[PDB]
Amino acid sequence: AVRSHAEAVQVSRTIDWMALFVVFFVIVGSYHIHAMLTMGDWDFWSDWKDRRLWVTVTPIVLVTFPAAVQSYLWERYRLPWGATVCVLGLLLGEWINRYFNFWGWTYFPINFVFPASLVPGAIILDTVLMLSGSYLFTAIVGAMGWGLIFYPGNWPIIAPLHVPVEYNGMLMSIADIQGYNYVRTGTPEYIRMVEKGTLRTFGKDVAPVSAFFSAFMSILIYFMWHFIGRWFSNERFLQST
Amino acid sequence: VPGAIILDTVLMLSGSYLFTAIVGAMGWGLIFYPGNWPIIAPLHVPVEYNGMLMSIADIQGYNYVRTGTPEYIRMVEKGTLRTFGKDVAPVSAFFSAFMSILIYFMWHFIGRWFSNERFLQST
Amino acid sequence: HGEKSQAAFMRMRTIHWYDLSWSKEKVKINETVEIKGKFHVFEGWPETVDEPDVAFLNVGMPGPVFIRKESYIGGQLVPRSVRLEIGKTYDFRVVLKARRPGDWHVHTMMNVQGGGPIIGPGKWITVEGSMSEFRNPVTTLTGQTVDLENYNEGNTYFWHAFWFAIGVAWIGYWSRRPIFIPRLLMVDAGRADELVSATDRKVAMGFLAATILIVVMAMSSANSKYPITIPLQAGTMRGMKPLELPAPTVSVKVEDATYRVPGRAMRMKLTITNHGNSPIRLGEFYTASVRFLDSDVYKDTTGYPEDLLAEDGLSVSDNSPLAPGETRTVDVTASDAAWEVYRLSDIIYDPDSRFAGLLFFFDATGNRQVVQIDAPLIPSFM
Amino acid sequence: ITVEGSMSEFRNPVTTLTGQTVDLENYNEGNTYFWHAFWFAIGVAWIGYWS
Amino acid sequence: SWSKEKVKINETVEIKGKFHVFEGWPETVDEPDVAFLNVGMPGPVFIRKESY
Amino acid sequence: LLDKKWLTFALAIYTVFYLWVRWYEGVYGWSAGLDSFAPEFETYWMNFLYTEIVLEIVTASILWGYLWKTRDRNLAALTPREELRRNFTHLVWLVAYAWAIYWGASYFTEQDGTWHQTIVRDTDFTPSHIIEFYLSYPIYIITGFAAFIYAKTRLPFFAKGISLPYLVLVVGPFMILPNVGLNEWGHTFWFMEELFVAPLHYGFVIFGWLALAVMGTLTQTFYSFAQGGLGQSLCE
Amino acid sequence: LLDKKWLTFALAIYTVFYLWVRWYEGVYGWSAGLDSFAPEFETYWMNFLYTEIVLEIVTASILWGYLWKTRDRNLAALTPREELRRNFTHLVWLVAYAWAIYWGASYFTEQDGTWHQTIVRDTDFTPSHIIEFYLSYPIYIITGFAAFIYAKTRLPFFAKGISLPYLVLVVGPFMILPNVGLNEWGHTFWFMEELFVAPLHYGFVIFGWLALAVMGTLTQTFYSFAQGGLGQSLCE
Ligand SMILES: CCCCCCCCCCCC(=O)OC[C@H](COP(=O)(O)OCC[N+](C)(C)C)OC(=O)CCCCCCCCCCC
Ligand SMILES: CCCCCCCCCCCC(=O)OC[C@H](COP(=O)(O)OCC[N+](C)(C)C)OC(=O)CCCCCCCCCCC
Ligand SMILES: CCCCCCCCCCCC(=O)OC[C@H](COP(=O)(O)OCC[N+](C)(C)C)OC(=O)CCCCCCCCCCC
Ligand SMILES: CCCCCCCCCCCC(=O)OC[C@H](COP(=O)(O)OCC[N+](C)(C)C)OC(=O)CCCCCCCCCCC
Ligand SMILES: CCCCCCCCCCCC(=O)OC[C@H](COP(=O)(O)OCC[N+](C)(C)C)OC(=O)CCCCCCCCCCC
Ligand SMILES: CCCCCCCCCCCC(=O)OC[C@H](COP(=O)(O)OCC[N+](C)(C)C)OC(=O)CCCCCCCCCCC
Ligand SMILES: CCCCCCCCCCCC(=O)OC[C@H](COP(=O)(O)OCC[N+](C)(C)C)OC(=O)CCCCCCCCCCC
Ligand SMILES: CCCCCCCCCCCC(=O)OC[C@H](COP(=O)(O)OCC[N+](C)(C)C)OC(=O)CCCCCCCCCCC
Ligand SMILES: CCCCCCCCCC(=O)OC[C@H](COP(=O)(O)OCC[N+](C)(C)C)OC(=O)CCCCCCCCC
Ligand SMILES: CCCCCCCCCC(=O)OC[C@H](COP(=O)(O)OCC[N+](C)(C)C)OC(=O)CCCCCCCCC
Ligand SMILES: CCCCCCCCCC(=O)OC[C@H](COP(=O)(O)OCC[N+](C)(C)C)OC(=O)CCCCCCCCC
Ligand SMILES: CCCCCCCCCC(=O)OC[C@H](COP(=O)(O)OCC[N+](C)(C)C)OC(=O)CCCCCCCCC
Ligand SMILES: CCCCCC(=O)OC[C@H](COP(=O)(O)OCC[N+](C)(C)C)OC(=O)CCCCC
Ligand SMILES: CCCCCC(=O)OC[C@H](COP(=O)(O)OCC[N+](C)(C)C)OC(=O)CCCCC
Ligand SMILES: CCCCCC(=O)OC[C@H](COP(=O)(O)OCC[N+](C)(C)C)OC(=O)CCCCC
Ligand SMILES: CCCCCC(=O)OC[C@H](COP(=O)(O)OCC[N+](C)(C)C)OC(=O)CCCCC
Ligand SMILES: CCCCCCCCCC
Ligand SMILES: CCCCCCCCCC
Ligand SMILES: [Cu+2]
Ligand SMILES: [Cu+2]
Ligand SMILES: [Cu+2]
Repeated sequence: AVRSHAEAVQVSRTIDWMALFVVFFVIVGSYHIHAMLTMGDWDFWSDWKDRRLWVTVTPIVLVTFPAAVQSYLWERYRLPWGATVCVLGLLLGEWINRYFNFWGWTYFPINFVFPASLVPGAIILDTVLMLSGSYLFTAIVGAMGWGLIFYPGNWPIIAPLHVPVEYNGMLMSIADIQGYNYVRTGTPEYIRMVEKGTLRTFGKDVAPVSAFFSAFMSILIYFMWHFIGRWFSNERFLQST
Repeated sequence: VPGAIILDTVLMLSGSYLFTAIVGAMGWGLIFYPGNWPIIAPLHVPVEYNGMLMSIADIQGYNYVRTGTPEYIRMVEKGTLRTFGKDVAPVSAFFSAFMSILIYFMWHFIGRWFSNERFLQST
Repeated sequence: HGEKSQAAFMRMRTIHWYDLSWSKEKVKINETVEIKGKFHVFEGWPETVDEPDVAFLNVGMPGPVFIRKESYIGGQLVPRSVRLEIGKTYDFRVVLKARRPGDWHVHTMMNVQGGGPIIGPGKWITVEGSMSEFRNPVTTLTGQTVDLENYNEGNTYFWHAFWFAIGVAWIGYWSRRPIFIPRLLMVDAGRADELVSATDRKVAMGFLAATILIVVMAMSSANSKYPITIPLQAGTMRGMKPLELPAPTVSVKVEDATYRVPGRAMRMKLTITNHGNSPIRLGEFYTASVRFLDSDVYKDTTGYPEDLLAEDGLSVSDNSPLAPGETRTVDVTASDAAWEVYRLSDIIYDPDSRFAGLLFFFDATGNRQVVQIDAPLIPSFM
Repeated sequence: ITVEGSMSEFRNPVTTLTGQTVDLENYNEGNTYFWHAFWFAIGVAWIGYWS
Repeated sequence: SWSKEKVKINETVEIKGKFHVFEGWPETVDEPDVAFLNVGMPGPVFIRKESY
Repeated sequence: LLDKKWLTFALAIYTVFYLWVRWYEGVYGWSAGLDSFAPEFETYWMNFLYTEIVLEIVTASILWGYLWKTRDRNLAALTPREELRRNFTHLVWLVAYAWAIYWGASYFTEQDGTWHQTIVRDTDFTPSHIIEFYLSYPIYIITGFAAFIYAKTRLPFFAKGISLPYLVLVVGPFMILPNVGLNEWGHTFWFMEELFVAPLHYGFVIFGWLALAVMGTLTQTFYSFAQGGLGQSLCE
Repeated sequence: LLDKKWLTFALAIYTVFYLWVRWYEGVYGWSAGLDSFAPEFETYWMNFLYTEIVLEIVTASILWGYLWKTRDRNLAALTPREELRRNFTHLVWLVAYAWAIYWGASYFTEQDGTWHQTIVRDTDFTPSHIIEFYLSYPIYIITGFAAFIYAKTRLPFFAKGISLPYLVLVVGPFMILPNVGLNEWGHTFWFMEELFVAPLHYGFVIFGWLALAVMGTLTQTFYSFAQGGLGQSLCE
């Protein structure tokens, strides 16, 4: 067994660090695959960071892993940082690839290929779960906040890129000029799923409407992925594959 | 039959249903086109038919009129700008093998349910 | 560079690039190189390619070794997707500014919404200098000049590092105490209700309130600075002005076209009828970025890429001048190593063995006529 | 449109680019039958071995 | 043009004019392959007798 | 002794090998790696593909066979101290699996995103995919299978049955590799675009979700750790 | 006696009747059966439809009612030998059901495929469908219901409850008949084509899957066979 209380504590600390590494990097891999293949196109390009599709899609598809990891970590250890660890791992993987591949391998500028910020939503999700331990309350209120705070959380970063520029006779934002100048041979302009206007776009409502739709869909996706993570937390054994 | 034989032998050997769903279904998907090539290969001999290039199968479809089956209904390879090199058959075969893994996994449990032996007290 | 992989018939019948020109072959960092030319949208557009209702004038290149300063279709700038009409000819112009040193193969390409990339001829352009000398200045409507290479980079780094630090602080605050096994055992063995106690709830309330307040304050501050912002400018642009080409005075009818398998030559029999009032002579056959030239009739002086240029690759059985009103049938052979290098011979693998191309006819004075030909391409084995 | 004669007299010859003339009525029929019968026999042999 | 500015119940008012479909039709709007000539009004305060 | 310096090697081997791989693809990305029909593409990337596939098959066979042959027959007469040592070794295996999963499913997957967004897709065997689909994915598959086999053959907790969360954690991410068939099919037939969020990529997404079974796997390893040498201290 | 020659009749009646039906549709397929508004179409196919529907309703009523009226009241005092005899009779019923299912769901269904691929669909009541939707499908439905009722009323194993696999095996393939509404709706409103793999046909597919309940049904009949006269020999 273990020699004494002290050796047991040291063993528990070593296990803590190693298991934290395992959880963090398995989450990084899986969450990054999911994110980059469900929101990566918007996350890649400043001229894709629009008010309709980026704001709508990103929180919805990104609340998945935080919900599952929360349903496991909070329930089994009372550790209220499942959402934060998921978001931090995603941001770390994204930034490593942006810096060493998007800017390292190819030479796209960082101010063009920066990722979106998600920590505010993760913090809301985690604190709303720890306080008021109800998973239903989290899925309703915290996921609402996660969806709603996405665009305001990223506005300090992207706002300077939205300064209007008179570019060769046409009006373009700085992000538009970045996308125009830094040629993406594989990514033509029409692939861009961004706000283009509609006849039913009333007033100045594009960003808030998208944010509220994302918050509602985030409630739904959090509810589903809480139970998905519950299943993934099972400890069953099989007698035969 | 070649795919069926692979699926059956890979199950009897290595009794694992998971191993069957992964390896045997892979083989079932992959061996389909090579298994049928000896039959359809003679129908793919090129023919110069009234100024246009046509395979023998194309001429069969043209000649033997299917009133209810016009040519455009044909869901066949027509070429894309992202069709790189000579990859159409192998790419399709590997996609079919992966999807066969998935469908086998689902239908194993579907068959389990259909093999249930329950009784009902009332419809 | 991504061509030689696409289907030969698809490369033959989508878009024909001609009159291509390059302002420079070798440039310094920050120097501009301009690519001009015309492209014709083929009438027999393949059904597997969506019609070019939404098309983007792009540049084929290994990442931003150049930046696209400007691009024009007709005479107007096209930073967005554009609508093209099948059968129309458009003139284009792309201005590139050198950014990264090296030898780069620059293609003019057209991306079509539901068909994928249509890559035109590529030319090797040498860039010399240092990437550190590259500047991309723009002047905003708010009266400030910024360099797009590093503008907003510090702000982006700062905000991302700040939020990452907040998350790491949360995790570390909870990670000071033992993490996994003792907490799991406490939760399992009896009610836990001991690993989360004040001031843990107070710290969480502080974290939540600070997060919301900081987001609100940062948004307000980023609104006071940069008070003038516009959304991303997007949307397909209609009304591209096509070229007003005169009707050709040469009519060509293709009677059978064959290519040997294997081989590097394509043979076709053409019935050419010369209208107008000048003797014509066949000078060029362009099929897919490959120009087969009859050297006795026309010579290329625009610096066309050598691997795509067959100076004497076009042989006409009777290339004597064709008097006006006269109709004659000749055997035309287009032979060059490019036919196999660019895998034009791999049309035997294609499910649609039809070719298309452009014939260029020249009179004595030097003025030229462009006629388009398309026909089934029959392989020959014996 | 009235057709007279016998279906047994019908011929549908085509000449391939490989230099052979075949009748589309029965070309490859024997090969098709052979391969299908062979694979069916293999499957039946498997089942009967277990049966 | 409007035939009348002030009408009685059961009285007819006729609206005439021309419309030009802009060449630079925005891509977010589907092409007017299926279009309906309608009247903007707060419910059936008028009935549409005819439209041409 | 307990936790030894095998963890240092586990981190360092992946780190060094993948840093060298990144250097290799930085040197030969363009210039022998852009034109898939060019002769130097064959000697710098097709040869890489062949060598890496052969070495992966050989290494997987050798490692899995050795782990299965050296399996502990007398698991009943295993002392708690040796059980704790083996639990730490299994945790090192899980650390190696997590590191390999990171390198495969985050780094080289998004790296292939950038590559395919900046160049024209030229083949099914581009330099980026050679490194992602056929090197990093097989490497993490081998590591995960090895960790599963080690748990099953040395840990009595993971013996006497196949752990469902471990099986999911090991096989789901493996299914991403045959899913490449959907990727190639969905890039050549479906979606003449380079949209990274296209439904042709949802095969990676769905089977990337199965890595969430690491949660059940890790609570199982925690219970295996806390069998005889659970303390005391812990809950005392 | 045990298994008697009712099995021969069970095979032969379906074989002979359907061979005659095939001869009839070969003779009157074209030439009174191509034009649905022609007068001879009414006397050769609409009359066929009317007669077959009336006869199917009458036969179903008579057969099911007789089987239910002659149901065994004193199932407790049934000897194992008579139970074995009744199990063999039920197996003959299942053989007849399998034969009818073959004829309905394979022969005439693909035969309707060929017909609808070679001619222009002219009505909802074409000769092919008259034989497939309204003859072969009702025939196998009647046979399946009769087999289910016989099991429930003569076999103590299948009494005292409704067997779920048997109910699925009997009712699912029945649901293919009301599914014809989707077929006609999906051919006239959806899909102006003759694609046999069109989603308008997935109603037949889904309810054709329910015939897989024959596996549970057959293990139930095996257990019913092996109740008292299970052996010995079997496992001895
Ligand atoms: C503290 C208690 C009192 C306040 C309560 C909130 C009332 C609304 C405030 C509007 C402020 C504003 O700015 O208007 C809204 C702005 C537009 O503004 P505008 O362009 O100036 O339009 C001027 C013309 N109007 C006056 C007619 C607007 O965007 C929007 O359309 C946002 C639309 C969001 C739709 C989805 C909401 C889902 C809610 C879910 C709840 C669980
Ligand atoms: C626990 C939950 C915390 C939520 C914190 C919310 C911070 C407030 C942000 C102000 C929004 C704004 O200022 O206006 C809306 C702007 C969009 O502006 P734009 O179209 O980009 O215009 C560009 C010009 N700018 C720079 C001036 C904007 O941002 C958004 O679309 C996000 C809208 C979400 C706000 C919903 C809050 C309603 C209360 C929630 C009730 C249940
Ligand atoms: C359970 C639900 C509780 C509701 C609580 C609402 C508190 C609002 C706090 C102030 C937000 C603000 O002022 O900002 C809202 C911004 C305004 O955006 P803007 O005008 O485009 O630009 C920015 C202009 N500023 C800088 C002056 C703000 O975004 C929106 O358009 C969203 C407004 C619609 C909200 C609909 C909520 C319906 C609730 C129904 C309850 C029965
Ligand atoms: C024994 C160990 C070593 C060998 C291992 C295999 C390496 C690849 C061999 C290629 C042979 C060949 O023929 O190439 C492949 C041929 C094309 O060939 P081509 O037209 O000549 O193109 C010449 C130009 N290249 C050299 C750039 C190719 O089709 C294909 O694109 C097939 C693509 C399949 C995609 C889906 C695969 C999913 C795998 C799932 C795994 C679980
Ligand atoms: C247990 C599993 C058993 C699998 C047996 C496979 C038999 C090999 C067939 C050779 C294929 C061929 O020869 O090339 C590919 C051809 C396609 O050619 P085509 O485009 O029609 O060209 C027409 C001209 N022909 C006639 C010359 C072809 O066939 C296929 O697309 C099927 C590809 C599947 C092969 C995958 C095998 C890879 C190993 C599996 C690893 C996990
Ligand atoms: C889970 C089991 C995984 C199995 C697969 C492993 C793949 C290994 C790489 C394949 C290389 C190939 O195939 O290419 C062979 C290359 C081709 O380069 P070259 O033209 O000779 O140029 C000169 C060589 N440079 C460009 C590398 C300088 O040359 C070689 O011989 C060298 C390959 C060295 C690989 C071993 C070092 C790895 C980093 C150190 C920490 C481990
Ligand atoms: C778990 C995975 C194990 C992999 C084992 C692979 C063994 C290959 C056996 C030879 C097949 C052959 O030679 O045939 C493959 C044929 C070639 O087709 P072709 O060039 O069009 O024409 C026919 C030309 N012949 C007649 C010369 C063959 O089909 C293909 O294109 C498929 C090739 C891509 C396979 C990708 C596998 C990736 C594995 C990754 C492992 C980490
Ligand atoms: C599960 C319960 C199923 C119930 C439905 C059964 C349908 C029976 C057929 C309907 C016929 C109809 O409706 O047509 C009536 C037909 C119309 O042909 P005709 O113009 O008189 O030409 C002359 C008749 N020939 C063309 C048949 C030669 O004539 C008849 O009287 C003859 C019908 C004979 C049916 C009985 C023989 C069946 C094969 C022997 C093994 C059983
Ligand atoms: C009818 C729906 C209206 C909203 C109520 C939903 C909350 C239900 C959550 C629940 O089931 O109870 C969990 C805890 C129990 O803690 P208690 O020991 O009851 O603490 C009571 C003292 N307190 C007011 C400071 C909380 O109690 C809490 O969850 C926190 C209660 C305080 C409300 C505000 C917390 C949420 C902050 C965003
Ligand atoms: C993409 C969808 C996510 C996959 C999750 C599905 C898991 C389904 C559960 C399962 O696999 O059941 C196992 C049974 C075999 O049972 P046994 O081997 O008898 O185990 C006894 C205990 N048990 C019955 C509770 C399992 O059924 C079997 O026949 C064995 C098959 C086991 C395969 C599960 C591995 C899944 C890896 C992808
Ligand atoms: C980690 C994953 C790597 C692949 C291994 C998956 C196979 C697992 C299947 C399984 O659960 O075990 C079932 C049988 C058990 O039979 P055993 O009695 O263990 O036979 C051992 C002797 N043998 C090597 C000839 C088999 O053993 C077998 O299934 C057969 C084992 C031999 C491997 C090759 C069989 C497959 C042929 C295509
Ligand atoms: C297309 C989808 C495939 C169909 C498979 C679905 C089968 C669902 C299972 C089911 O039917 O449950 C029966 C219960 C009635 O229960 P009871 O009649 O009380 O039987 C007692 C034992 N039992 C509760 C386990 C059944 O629920 C009921 O109320 C009776 C309804 C039974 C209908 C099942 C027949 C399905 C034929 C299509
Ligand atoms: C946790 C993942 C770390 C990924 C770092 C990476 O990709 O490094 C490659 C990149 C390459 O850029 P650079 O350092 O300038 O060296 C260029 C060499 N090539 C072109 C071969 C990559 O930078 C380094 O090598 C820094 C070493 C970090 C050690 C953890
Ligand atoms: C879980 C959500 C899945 C939604 C699928 C989707 O977005 O598909 C878009 C695509 C519409 O094609 P589009 O985006 O216009 O593709 C343009 C590029 N091409 C024409 C080359 C495919 O629709 C389909 O072809 C059917 C997808 C079936 C999913 C199981
Ligand atoms: C296991 C299903 C057997 C189906 C056989 C069939 O459809 O037979 C009709 C067909 C009709 O062709 P043929 O024999 O030439 O006689 C033509 C008569 N009509 C046109 C009425 C079908 O051939 C026979 O009658 C052969 C007898 C096989 C007995 C199992
Ligand atoms: C389980 C897969 C179901 C996929 C459905 C499908 O393939 O539908 C094709 C069809 C596309 O129509 P299309 O194939 O172009 O039909 C051409 C012929 N017309 C225009 C007469 C219908 O889409 C729809 O109309 C929606 C189908 C809903 C399924 C629940
Ligand atoms: C769509 C979410 C369904 C999640 C499945 C969870 C099943 C738990 C059974 C124990
Ligand atoms: C999609 C496959 C689901 C199969 C259902 C099986 C349920 C078994 C419960 C006993
Ligand atoms: Cu190039
Ligand atoms: Cu043209
Ligand atoms: Cu107008």
